[PDB]
Amino acid sequence: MRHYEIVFMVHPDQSEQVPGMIERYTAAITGAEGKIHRLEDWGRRQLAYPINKLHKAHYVLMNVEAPQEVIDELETTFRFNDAVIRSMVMRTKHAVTEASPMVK
Amino acid sequence: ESFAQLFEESLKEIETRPGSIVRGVVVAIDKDVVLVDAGLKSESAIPAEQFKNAQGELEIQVGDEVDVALDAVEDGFGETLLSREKAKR
Amino acid sequence: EGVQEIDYKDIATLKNYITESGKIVPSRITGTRAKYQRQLARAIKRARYLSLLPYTDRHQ
Amino acid sequence: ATVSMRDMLKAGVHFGHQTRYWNPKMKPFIFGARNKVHIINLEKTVPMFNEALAELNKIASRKGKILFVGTKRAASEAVKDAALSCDQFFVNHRWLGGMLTNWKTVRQSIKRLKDLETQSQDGTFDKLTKKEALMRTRELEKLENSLGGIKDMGGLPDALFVIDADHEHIAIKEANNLGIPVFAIVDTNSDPDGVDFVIPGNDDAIRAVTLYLGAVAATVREGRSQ
Amino acid sequence: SMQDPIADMLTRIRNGQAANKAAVTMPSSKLKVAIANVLKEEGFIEDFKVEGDTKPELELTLKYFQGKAVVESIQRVSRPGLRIYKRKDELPKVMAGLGIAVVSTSKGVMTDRAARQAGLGGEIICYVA
Amino acid sequence: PVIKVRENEPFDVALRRFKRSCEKAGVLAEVRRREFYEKPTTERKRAKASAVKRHAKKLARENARRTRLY
Amino acid sequence: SLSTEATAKIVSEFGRDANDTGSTEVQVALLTAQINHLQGHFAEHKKDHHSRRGLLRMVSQRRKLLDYLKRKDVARYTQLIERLGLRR
RNA sequence: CGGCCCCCUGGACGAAGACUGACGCUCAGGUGCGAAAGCGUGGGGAGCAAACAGGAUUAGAUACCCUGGUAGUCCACGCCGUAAACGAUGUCGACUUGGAGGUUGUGCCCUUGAGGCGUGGCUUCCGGAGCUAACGCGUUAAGUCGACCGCCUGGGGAGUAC
Ligand SMILES: [Mg+2]
Ligand SMILES: [Mg+2]
Ligand SMILES: [Mg+2]
Ligand SMILES: [Mg+2]
Ligand SMILES: [Mg+2]
Ligand SMILES: [Mg+2]
Ligand SMILES: [Mg+2]
Ligand SMILES: [Mg+2]
Ligand SMILES: [Mg+2]
Ligand SMILES: [Mg+2]
Ligand SMILES: [Mg+2]
Ligand SMILES: [Mg+2]
Ligand SMILES: [Mg+2]
Ligand SMILES: [Mg+2]
Ligand SMILES: [Mg+2]
Ligand SMILES: [Mg+2]
Ligand SMILES: [Mg+2]
Ligand SMILES: [Mg+2]
Ligand SMILES: [Mg+2]
Ligand SMILES: [Mg+2]
Repeated sequence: MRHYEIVFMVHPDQSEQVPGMIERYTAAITGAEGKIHRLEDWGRRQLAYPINKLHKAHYVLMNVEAPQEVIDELETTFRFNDAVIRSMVMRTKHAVTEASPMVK
Repeated sequence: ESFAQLFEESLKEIETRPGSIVRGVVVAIDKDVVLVDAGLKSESAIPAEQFKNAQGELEIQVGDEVDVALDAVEDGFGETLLSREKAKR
Repeated sequence: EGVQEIDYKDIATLKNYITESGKIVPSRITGTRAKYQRQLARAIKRARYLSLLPYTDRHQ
Repeated sequence: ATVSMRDMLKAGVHFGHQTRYWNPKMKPFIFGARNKVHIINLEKTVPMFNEALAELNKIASRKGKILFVGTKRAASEAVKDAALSCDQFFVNHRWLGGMLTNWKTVRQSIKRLKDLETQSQDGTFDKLTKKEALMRTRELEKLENSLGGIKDMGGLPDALFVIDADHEHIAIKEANNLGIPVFAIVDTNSDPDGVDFVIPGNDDAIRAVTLYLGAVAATVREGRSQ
Repeated sequence: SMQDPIADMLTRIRNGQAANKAAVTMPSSKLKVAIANVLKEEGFIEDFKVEGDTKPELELTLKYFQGKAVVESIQRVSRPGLRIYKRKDELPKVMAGLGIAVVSTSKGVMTDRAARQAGLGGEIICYVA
Repeated sequence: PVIKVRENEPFDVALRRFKRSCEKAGVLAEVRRREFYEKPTTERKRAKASAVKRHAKKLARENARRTRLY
Repeated sequence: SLSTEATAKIVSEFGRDANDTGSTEVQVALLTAQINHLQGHFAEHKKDHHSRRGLLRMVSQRRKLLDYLKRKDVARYTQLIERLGLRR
């Protein structure tokens, strides 16, 4: 199992659906026996540059231990859901089960 | 017949050769320059500029063991960087 | 601090290693070690991708 | 007459140069390296120095003309003092290229200098339009400064005691070409290959330089006295 | 690859002489030991010393006289690429008999003069002058 | 290269600051470089030449200046 | 490449003494497994020339080893090439 | 070979050990990889730009300069198989004074903080002996040697003809 690290930015108008989305992703990972080492809703945030002409995207961070097949499925979900503006899944060696610097 | 002992006693008599300061006797007095001995590889012809008083006449004559800053040894011909290290703190 | 790896989420440090215009500062000026410099550059690029840092000092 | 180790240590002969500037032909004459500054092996130095002194003494005894070559502005005063103390010849300012190899020419220069000095001083004529006195004086000073020590040497020297081999490399080379024994002080940066009687030691430090002069002077005096 | 150990040894000796090294060390072999012994006997080196049990190292102590190398020249003759064998009447005289030629004969490795006296030829290993 | 003219700041001073900022950014130099297509070989050559030039000059300066100049 | 457990298993199978990682047969087995694994990759990625270079190197080394086995001890060679199913 | 991310994957390097036990080096024929231009079939085509057109310059200007501009440059899969494909320096191994650096490992030491002393690997410059026609190379040799291969034998004709 590969330690991943997902960060996805959601359209601020879809901010009310965000807790549910986190729950869904977690549920799927668990279903596939995937551990979830940290999960931080960073909330609404001012973009350093406007993406698709809109500002203040809702950032979620999620460091996860899962298989790569399930990661692929998650990525597909991100790409097709018209709510999450950007995503980035990036492999890591060690699960960084520690609070993020902005929360810290 | 034995060198380690004498050399290491001369060493033990060094305050700090590497980094900060050692005392030393004047070798001569010059114009805007004072030559102070070091006991190291050479002698420190330090500039007397840092010893400039307000009234223009210098307060270092032949003899003083001034607090010359004896660092930066062996710059080719000798050693000289400063002489007001301890005289400023 | 002897950090193991510079973090792209750690913005303040990055903000110290990008100039006003958003360009990455040369290793000569910042004095960073080469290994760290490369790591830092990668982190900055990632942040820019995630709109945590800006690509350029332009309007917004 | 030999030199003691305590005296040598006090003088500061043991210190050498930085490790980046040493010459590996001087790599045998090194004990260790304290604070990126070479330490010369005084154990190998002292016997060698003694041998050199003995040879010098012997030459003096057979009335050898020693030449003390030293051009460092720190050691110029000292070398001159030593030479005059033991009535020997010296070169405290720039060694003229081909002083020994082109001796018949530096001889011509010497003759000219002698004539100028004699007229200037013993002549005491003074009248020369003023221009001649200023120009002549300048010329006389330059010649005296450059060749004043070797003016009385008459011919070539029978031995060459030399302060620092790297600084006074030209002199050593000249000596080698003519074939004259060399007694060189050789710091760690210097090259010892041309030197016949290598003396490991600190060419730079004044106390050390003075010590070298004094010992050599004493031995030459003893030899002459015989 | 290392393809000629004797050649390597000869090279080591030459380089040591050049660089004024007191002793030269290399992996010991039986042939090497014999060669070293011959050299010592003829007086081109001061001594040799084999040292170790599992993989022993031959250490030759080189010879100096007036600042210059005693072994003025030392050339391999027979080599893996081209073996040289001579008959007793064809045995070479190195430097007109002053230098020696190490020849491996039926009765062991010996100098050329000794081989000639005996009356037998062999592989001419090297010249030394 | 954003600049804002401060309250009761002279114009000339503001301009000077702007020029300085531009110089730090190095915008003009970049445009000049991108004016025509430099071949990769040429770019490599220029970089190599610069490296050689700098090293040689520095060596000459550090060394070379330990002699009687007059 | 090849996973650690797989390598361990191979060593255990063909190794005279389970810590005999260097034995010729074991070496051949390890190379063979790696080669077999990489076939799928190269079928997929025909232009991965650098990787195929590595594969070629592995094949050459294995061949050299096999030849050595043949010359040294024939029975072992025959048994090994029967176990692994290598052409000749 | 140059944005970032994921998936598959080859090599190099260090550390301690353990294992096999000469299994090695080189290699004619042979086999593979091989910039750019070029060729085939199918896509793509913003920018640049052989050919081409017009405008300048000039005695002329089938060029340099200017405005345009098609193959091509890009993608897929085949072919071609050459370059100043250069370090104008074959591969492998051993030995021989040094200095200042860069990069990436690694051991201990009080990490007095980015340090101190080692020990590797790759790499840039300077330089000694030696070598060289000289220029220069100089522990990454063009120094001292060993193994194997390729190549040269006056300039042109000619890397041309068959
Ligand atoms: Mg890899
Ligand atoms: Mg084994
Ligand atoms: Mg061929
Ligand atoms: Mg092409
Ligand atoms: Mg095409
Ligand atoms: Mg068609
Ligand atoms: Mg088409
Ligand atoms: Mg055009
Ligand atoms: Mg165009
Ligand atoms: Mg052609
Ligand atoms: Mg060709
Ligand atoms: Mg090329
Ligand atoms: Mg050529
Ligand atoms: Mg060629
Ligand atoms: Mg090969
Ligand atoms: Mg490499
Ligand atoms: Mg060089
Ligand atoms: Mg021909
Ligand atoms: Mg002919
Ligand atoms: Mg043809």
